[PDB]
Amino acid sequence: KILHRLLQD
Amino acid sequence: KILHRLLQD
Amino acid sequence: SKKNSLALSLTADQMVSALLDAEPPILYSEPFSEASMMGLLTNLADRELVHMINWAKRVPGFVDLTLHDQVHLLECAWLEILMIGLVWRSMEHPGKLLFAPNLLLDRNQGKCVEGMVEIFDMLLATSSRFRMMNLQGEEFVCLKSIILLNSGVYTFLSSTLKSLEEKDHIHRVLDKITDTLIHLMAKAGLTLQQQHQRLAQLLLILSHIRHMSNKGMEHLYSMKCKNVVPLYDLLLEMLDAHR
Amino acid sequence: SKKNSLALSLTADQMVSALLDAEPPILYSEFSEASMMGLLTNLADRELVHMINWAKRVPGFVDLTLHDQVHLLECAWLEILMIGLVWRSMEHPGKLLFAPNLLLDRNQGKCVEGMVEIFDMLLATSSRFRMMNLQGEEFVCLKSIILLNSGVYTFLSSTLKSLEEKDHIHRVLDKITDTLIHLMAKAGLTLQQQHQRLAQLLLILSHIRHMSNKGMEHLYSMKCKNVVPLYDLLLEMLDAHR
Ligand SMILES: Oc1ccc(-c2cc3ccc(O)cc3s2)cc1
Ligand SMILES: Oc1ccc(-c2cc3ccc(O)cc3s2)cc1
Repeated sequence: KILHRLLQD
Repeated sequence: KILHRLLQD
Repeated sequence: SKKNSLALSLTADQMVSALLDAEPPILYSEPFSEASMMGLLTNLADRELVHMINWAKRVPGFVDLTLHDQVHLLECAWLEILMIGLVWRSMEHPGKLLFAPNLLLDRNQGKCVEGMVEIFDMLLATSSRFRMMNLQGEEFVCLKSIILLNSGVYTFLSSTLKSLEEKDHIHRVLDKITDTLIHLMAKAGLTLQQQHQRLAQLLLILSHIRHMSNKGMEHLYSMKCKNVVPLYDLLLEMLDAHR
Repeated sequence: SKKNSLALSLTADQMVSALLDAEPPILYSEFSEASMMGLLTNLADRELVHMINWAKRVPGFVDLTLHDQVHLLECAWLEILMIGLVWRSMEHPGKLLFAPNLLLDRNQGKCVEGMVEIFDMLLATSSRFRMMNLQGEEFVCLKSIILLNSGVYTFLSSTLKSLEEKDHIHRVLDKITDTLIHLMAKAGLTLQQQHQRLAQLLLILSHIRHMSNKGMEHLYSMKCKNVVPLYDLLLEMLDAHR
């Protein structure tokens, strides 16, 4: 999930 | 071992 | 189907500038005991992961992918990417590994961690092969982005039309990079035969980096099972993507 | 230092002729977790023996020291079997042709613990080869590139003799690259197309390396769970990795 956060922001 | 014999054979 | 990504329009010189411009910030690390050394390298890795997510977003073509495929590619390639930067950084430090400007470890310092020496030696060997070829930074940056797009490209979790669409796009960016590698080489004066030979010589090194990354993942997994690796969430997260 | 190996004077066409000639013989095979593993492992052990003789006919391999020759086969055997498998499976979508009389379905891999993931990579490799329209002359180049390339950075020896061996290996590797390119120009690819396909074929070698590293892991586990009563040559090769 962190990866996902960083990729969208 | 086996590799050796086969390589020299 | 989307219209062609703008990333396929770039000339060779434009790809190079985009990859140079995207390089992540240089970082500095924060005797050694098994737990203390692994602490330094793991802390460096997790901070570098954060900047790798932003470097990825500036590699041409990467942002065109679905987020899910973007996550797959980072999960598969993160350790190879850190490893290739490491080998790059260490090219001018024979026998040593420059994890950071202020953290140059001797091969023997790898013996302080169970199993690390073998890893260090392959990392060092890669490092000498790059010195032997006089690897250029423009060539290095092309190889790091080929790694990010190629390593996860055959394990996408799907067979949908959309996945064929993504894979085909990833292969076209990969083809632009190849063209960019060939163009750096021609501009450098190599003959055509020299250019084809150097391209293969650099791509074959990618099988060795994949291998270093698979053993490092195993090694990193073991360390996580023996309770040595600090709880770094982004680094921990990425680790589980392989287990 | 040794005088130049005769393998570096071959032309593109002669290199191709020598790798086609050296192809090993086609073999036929002889399900429970133990039973399936029995058939693949039994096929692998027999293939390994013919792999020792295919290796001896790849130009430049016999010039190396016995010790280096041992190292190169130890690092690449699994990738060698894997690439031949993917090749043989290109025209059987969804299946892995271990042998003419032994075509397994993707689901049949679920019969072995941890195998389906391996099959899936294997099948994917296979689809990618179908999509490129991989030719056999290209395939022989790539299987030989795997024999010389995979153990070249791990000799763990820093002797003048070692530098001499690696330099010899990189020169045969360069002859193979040249052959790859010649096949491609002979087929009418454009210069840009030839450089594109050479990269496309070499990057698949990273995936193959990967499949091989997971297969060794899995092979090791199968040996530790006593699911397969592994034979000598195959057991021998597995120990080289662990
Ligand atoms: O820039 C870099 C920063 C850190 C590293 C690491 C290697 C490794 C190798 C084994 C292991 O268990 C953990 C690590 S972290 C590699 C490159
Ligand atoms: O021609 C071939 C014969 C066998 C194979 C194998 C795959 C595999 C995958 C996992 C494992 O534990 C053992 C094997 S053997 C590959 C090619």
